[PDB]
Amino acid sequence: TCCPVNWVEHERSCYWFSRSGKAWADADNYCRLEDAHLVVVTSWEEQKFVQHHIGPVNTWMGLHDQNGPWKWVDGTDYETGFKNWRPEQPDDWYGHGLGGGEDCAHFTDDGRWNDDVCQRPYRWVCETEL
Ligand SMILES: O=c1[nH]cnc2c1ncn2[C@@H]1O[C@H](COP(=O)(O)O)[C@@H](O)[C@H]1O
Ligand SMILES: [Ca+2]
Ligand SMILES: [Ca+2]
Ligand SMILES: [Ca+2]
Repeated sequence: TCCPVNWVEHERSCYWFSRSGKAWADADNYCRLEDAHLVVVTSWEEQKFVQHHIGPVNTWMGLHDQNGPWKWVDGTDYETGFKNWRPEQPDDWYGHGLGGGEDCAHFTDDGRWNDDVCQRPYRWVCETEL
């Protein structure tokens, strides 16, 4: 009863799943304007719940290394926290030829994470805490 309309409640958090794509910085701005942040996944249980609602689609999360080390957007510690990288990721790939490596994390079609080019338009998930 405390999540906004069209948001999904799960373990004291509210989630909004986009049905359109945006570059990471744009999806980040979108979530912030809803008094929310790009989804911060801290457990296997929260990972399975997000997977259920996104399906087999590349989807941005609130994890990036644009300024150096890996950081979650709300300040949640990366080093000591949950990780679900696909084997061989993050790899900071430059071979896409678009400039730079790969600095934004997204869920891949099977749920496991990948670092990709932040400019790519992907769907995204916003999260707010109750
Ligand atoms: O041609 C390639 N060479 C090396 N790695 C690649 C190549 N294409 C894609 N990748 C890797 O695969 C990731 C994309 O994962 P996907 O979007 O699930 O296919 C990229 O971010 C790179 O890590
Ligand atoms: Ca969370
Ligand atoms: Ca990087
Ligand atoms: Ca990658």
